[PDB]
Amino acid sequence: GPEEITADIPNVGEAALSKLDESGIVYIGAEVTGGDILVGKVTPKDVKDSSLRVPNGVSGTVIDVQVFTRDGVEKDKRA
Amino acid sequence: GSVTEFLKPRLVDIEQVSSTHAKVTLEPLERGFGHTLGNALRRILLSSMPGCAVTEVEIDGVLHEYSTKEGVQEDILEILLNLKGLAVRVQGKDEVILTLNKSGIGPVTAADITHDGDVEIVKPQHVICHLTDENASISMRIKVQRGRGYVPASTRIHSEEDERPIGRLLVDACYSPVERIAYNVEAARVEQRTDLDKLVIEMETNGTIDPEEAIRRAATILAEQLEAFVDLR
Amino acid sequence: GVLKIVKVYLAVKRRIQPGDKMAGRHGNKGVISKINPIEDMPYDENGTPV
Repeated sequence: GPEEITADIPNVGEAALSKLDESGIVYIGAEVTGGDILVGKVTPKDVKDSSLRVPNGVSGTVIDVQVFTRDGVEKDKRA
Repeated sequence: GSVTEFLKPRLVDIEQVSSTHAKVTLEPLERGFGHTLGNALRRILLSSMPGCAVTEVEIDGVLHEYSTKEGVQEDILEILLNLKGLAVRVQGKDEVILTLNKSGIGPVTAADITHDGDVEIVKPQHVICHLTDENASISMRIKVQRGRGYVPASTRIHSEEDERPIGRLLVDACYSPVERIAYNVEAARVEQRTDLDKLVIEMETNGTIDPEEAIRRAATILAEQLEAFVDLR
Repeated sequence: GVLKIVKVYLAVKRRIQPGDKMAGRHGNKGVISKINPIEDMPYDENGTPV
C-alpha cells in the first residue's frame, strides 16, 4: 500500500510530536537536535516506522519546508 | 614613613573626559606597587565587571532569526546584532522586560523603549532598525539580565528546562561593561619623599558603570581572592 | 513510484573554535590553537589588545 505522512507515530511519547504539526511536518522555526522527528511517515507492514529523523550530531533551526506532490495526489494543509 | 610601614594609596581624582571615557588617579605608591596594582586592576576589570545585557528577544511576527519582517530595512539577525550593542543600566533587580513599539517611516532608536523608571538608557540614540513603509509597525519585547563575562546562547540553553516557544530568539550576552583599560605610572609629589608614584587608569566603558565604583569593585574582588593567601591554611 | 517529497532545511551557526582552519591571502594557513582571554592578549600603550 501507499505510505503516508501523518501526525501520529506508533510507540512514541507525546513530547516527540510536540514539534510536529497536525500534518506530521515539523514547525518552521522550531529548534531541533539529533534524533528528533522531522517528518512523520509510516509504512504499512499494522504500520512500521519510516519517519525522517535529524542525523546524530546535527542541530539547527528549521527555516524552510518544501512539499512536492504528484499530480492526482491530494495536497495537505502545509502544501 | 619607614621601611616596615608602607604608604597606603588612595583615590584622588576622577576626570570624566566623556560619558564613557574616564580617568582615575590613585596615589601615593611605594616604588613598584604602582605597576603591580595597575596590572592587577586591569586584569580584574576586563573580566570581572558585572553589567546588564540583552539575553532574549521576542518580535511580534518574527518566528525565527533567519526570517524577515515586512517593512523593516534589515534582517532579523541584524536587528538582534544591533540589540546586542544596546547599553542599559538597571537599578533594583537583575531582570527586566522592556517593550518597544514603533510605527511609520523612520529609524527605531533606543528612545522608543517604554519608560520603566528603574532602567536608564545610556545611549538613547542607538538605532535598532528602519521602518521603510507606512502602515508597518514593529513590536518587540526585550529581555535584559545582569551578569558577568561572555555567556553564549548554547551555554544558557544547555539547561533546556524552559523549552522556549517558537519565536523567542536567544542572543549572545556580553555582560562586561568595560571595553578598554590602560594604566600609566608616573612620579608623584608627596612633601619630600621624592620616590613615590601615582597610577592613572584610563577606562573606556559603555557608560553603564561608574569608574569609581568599578575601581572599588576590582579592589574588593582582589582582596576577597587574596584573603585565602592571607590565611594560608 | 514516489507520490510525495518533503524537504526540510536546517540552519545552524558555526562559531570559531580551536582546530578551525584560517588563512590569509598569501598562503599562510593555520589552525586555531587557543582562544586566549581578552586580558591575557598583548596590548599597546593605549591599552587596546591585539
